[PDB]
Amino acid sequence: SLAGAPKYIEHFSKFSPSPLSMKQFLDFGSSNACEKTSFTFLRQELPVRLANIMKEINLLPDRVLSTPSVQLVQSWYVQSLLDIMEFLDKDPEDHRTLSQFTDALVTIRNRHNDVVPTMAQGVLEYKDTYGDDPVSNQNIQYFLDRFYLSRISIRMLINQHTLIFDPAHPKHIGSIDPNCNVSEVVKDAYDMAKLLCDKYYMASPDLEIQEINAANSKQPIHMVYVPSHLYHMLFELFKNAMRATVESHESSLILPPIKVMVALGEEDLSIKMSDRGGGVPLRKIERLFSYMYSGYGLPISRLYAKYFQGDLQLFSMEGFGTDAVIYLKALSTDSVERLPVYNKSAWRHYQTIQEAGDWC
Amino acid sequence: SLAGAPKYIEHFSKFSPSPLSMKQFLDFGSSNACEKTSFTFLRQELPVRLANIMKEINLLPDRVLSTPSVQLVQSWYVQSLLDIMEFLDKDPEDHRTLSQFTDALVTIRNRHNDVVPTMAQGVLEYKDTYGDDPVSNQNIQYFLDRFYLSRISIRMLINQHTLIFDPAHPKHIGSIDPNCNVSEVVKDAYDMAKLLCDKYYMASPDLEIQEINAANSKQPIHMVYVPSHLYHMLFELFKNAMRATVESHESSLILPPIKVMVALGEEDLSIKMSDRGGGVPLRKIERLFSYMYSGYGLPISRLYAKYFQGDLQLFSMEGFGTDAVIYLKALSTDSVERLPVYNKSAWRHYQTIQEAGDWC
Ligand SMILES: O=C(c1cc(Br)c(O)cc1O)N1Cc2ccccc2C1
Ligand SMILES: O=C(c1cc(Br)c(O)cc1O)N1Cc2ccccc2C1
Repeated sequence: SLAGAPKYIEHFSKFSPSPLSMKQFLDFGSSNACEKTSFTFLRQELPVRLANIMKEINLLPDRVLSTPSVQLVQSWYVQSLLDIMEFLDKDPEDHRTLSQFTDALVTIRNRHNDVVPTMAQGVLEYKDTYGDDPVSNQNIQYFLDRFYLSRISIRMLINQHTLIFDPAHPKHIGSIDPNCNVSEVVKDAYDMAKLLCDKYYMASPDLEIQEINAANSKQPIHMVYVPSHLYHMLFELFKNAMRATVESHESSLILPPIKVMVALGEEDLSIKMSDRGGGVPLRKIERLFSYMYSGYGLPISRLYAKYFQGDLQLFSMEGFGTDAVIYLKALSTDSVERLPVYNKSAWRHYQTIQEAGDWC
Repeated sequence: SLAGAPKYIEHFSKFSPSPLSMKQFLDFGSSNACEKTSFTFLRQELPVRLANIMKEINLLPDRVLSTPSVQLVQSWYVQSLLDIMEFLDKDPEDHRTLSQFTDALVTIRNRHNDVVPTMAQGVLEYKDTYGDDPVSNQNIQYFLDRFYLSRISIRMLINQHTLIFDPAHPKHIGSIDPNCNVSEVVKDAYDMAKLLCDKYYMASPDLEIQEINAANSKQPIHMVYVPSHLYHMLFELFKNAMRATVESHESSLILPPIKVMVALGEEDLSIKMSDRGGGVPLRKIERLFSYMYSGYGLPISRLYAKYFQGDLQLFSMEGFGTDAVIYLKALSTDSVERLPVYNKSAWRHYQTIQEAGDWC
C-alpha cells in the first residue's frame, strides 16, 4: 500500500525538474536497455514534475482553489502521482514492470485529457461565485502559464515513452520529426483552416509562402521539431488571420492573401504570418494572451513556442492588418525544455496585495 | 533663506505627479492670466516631480549611488528643487515674479542638459568600480526607465512654459504641433539619417512611404504631437535600418529600400519601418533596450513613445530583416502623460535578493 499523497508531494517537490533538449529526446533508443533507462528516469522525473506543479496549485487564492473544477484537476494529479508511486519498488529487469508502466502512463494521459477546459471552467467558477479581482487575476495569469507549460512537458515525456516503446512515421522518434519540412506543416495548417473559413464564409484568402534560407538559398527549410505542436500554433494563427481578412472585406469579392515567410538564420527559425485583416488597436493586444479576457488558443499556442525556448509574438497595425511571428530555435541543441520550478522565487509571485501601482 | 533640501523632498514626495493630456497642454493660453496660472501650477508640480524621482534615486544600490556621476546628477536635482522653493512665497501678480520664474526654469533646463550621458557614466563607474551583478542590473534597468521618463516629463513642462511665455512656428503651442504631418517628419528623419549613411558608406537605401488612412483613404495623415520627439524616434530607427541594410549587402550595388507604412486607425497611429538588413536573433532583441548592454538611443526612443501612452516595438527575422513599429495614440484626449510615482509598489521593486529563478 502507499503513503498518503502529501508525503510524496513534499518529497518530490524538493527536486527541480530536469529539462531535456530536443537532441537528447532524439538520441533516445528503443531497445530493452533503453526502455529500462526510460522507466528508471520517468519513475523519478514524472513524480518530480507532478509534485512541483501541485505545490504551486496550493498557492492560488483560496477563491480559485475552492472551485469544484480546480479541485477536480488537483484530484487527478494526486491519483496520477500515486499511480507512479506503485512503481517505486518494482524491478526494471522484469518485463512485466515495463509493460505495466506503459499501461499506467496511458491511463494517466487519458485521465488528464480534458485538463485545459476543466481548468478554464474553474476560472469561470471563480468569476461567477466571487466576481473577479485584479490581484487574483494576476496570480491566475502567472499560474496558468506555468501550469499549462508544465502539462505540455509531462505530456511530452509520456508521449515519447508510449510512442517509442509501444506506424506511418517510423523515421519519427516518438512524436519528434528529425526532418520536419516547415513549409509542409504551414500548408497543412492552412488547408485545415481554409476548410473552416470556407464553411462559414464561403470564401477564404489564398496562401503565399516565401522561404529565406540565409546560409543555403536553394535548400528547403527543415528542422528537428514536434510537427503537431507547430501545426497547432499555425492552425490557430491561420484561423485568426482568415477570419479578420474576410470580416474586414465584407464588400469585396477579392480577398488579400495571407503571406507567410519562413526564415532560417544561424540561431532562429522564424515564421511570420502577415494578413491585411484590418488590425487591432495595441490596447487590445495584451488581452489576446489573457486567460481572463477569455478561447485559450493563443495563450496555449505561445506556450508551445516557449516550451523549446521559442516565442509567439503579435504586432498589429490598426486600420491595416496584423503580423504574427513564431520564433523557434534553429538547432536541436538549443531547443531545451522550458520548465517552471517550485521555489522561493516562484512562491513570492503569489504573495501580492492590492495597492496603488508604481505609475500615475 | 531656504530650509534644508531633505525637508522639501519629504514634503513634495508625498504628492503624486499630475499627468496632463496633449489636449490639456494644447488648450493652454498665452495671456497674463494664463501665465500666472502656469506659474502657480508649476511651482507646485515641478517640485512634486523633482521630489518623487529624487526619492527613488535613494533606493538604488549603494554601489550605484556611491558613484561620482550619480552623486553629481543628484546634486543638480537638489539645486533645481531649491531654485523653485525660492518662489513659494512670491506674488504671481508681480510681473517680476513671472519673468524671474521663466529665467529660473531656463537655468534649470541648462543645468540638466547633460543628464543622460552623465547617468550613463554613473553606470559605467559602477561596473568599473565593483563589477556588475544581476540584482543591481535589474534595479538599474527599472530605475533608469522611470528616471528618464520623469526627466522627459519635466523637460516637457519647462519647454511648454518657456516657449509659450518667452518664431518659425506660431501655429505650434510651445513644442506641440496641432497638425503634425507624420510623413513629413518621417522624411525629415530619413534625410538626416541618409546624410550620415552616405558619409560613411557612400550609399544608402531609398525610402518608400505608404499611408493607410482607414477612415478617410484620400486624406494625408496628421496628428497632435511634439514633432521633435517623433523625429528623435524615427532618426534612431532609420540609422539602425540603414546600417543593417548596407552592412548585410557588402557585395551588392543595389540596396533594398527601407519601407515605412503610416497607418491611422480609430485609436492608434502606427508607423512601421521595415528593412531587409539581415535581421538579429531573438536572443539579442531584449538587450537592445538594456542600459547595461550599452548607445541609449533605442531605450530613450521607446520612452518617448511611452510618454504619451504609445510604445516602440522591434520584431526581427534572422536571415532576412527587421520591422520596428512606433505606436502612438491617434487622439489628443488619449495622449496622457505616463509618469512614474514614488509609493509602496515602486519602493518594493528595489527590494530584491539574489536567488534561483522560478524557471529551470
Ligand atoms: O487583427 C486581427 C488578428 C488577430 C490575431 Br490574434 C491574429 O493572429 C491575426 C489577425 O489578423 N483580427 C482578428 C479578427 C477577427 C475578426 C474581426 C476582426 C479581427 C482583427
Ligand atoms: O537588424 C538590425 C536592426 C536593428 C534595429 Br534596433 C533596427 O531598428 C533596425 C534594424 O534593421 N540590425 C542592426 C545592424 C547594424 C549592423 C549590422 C547588422 C545589423 C542588424
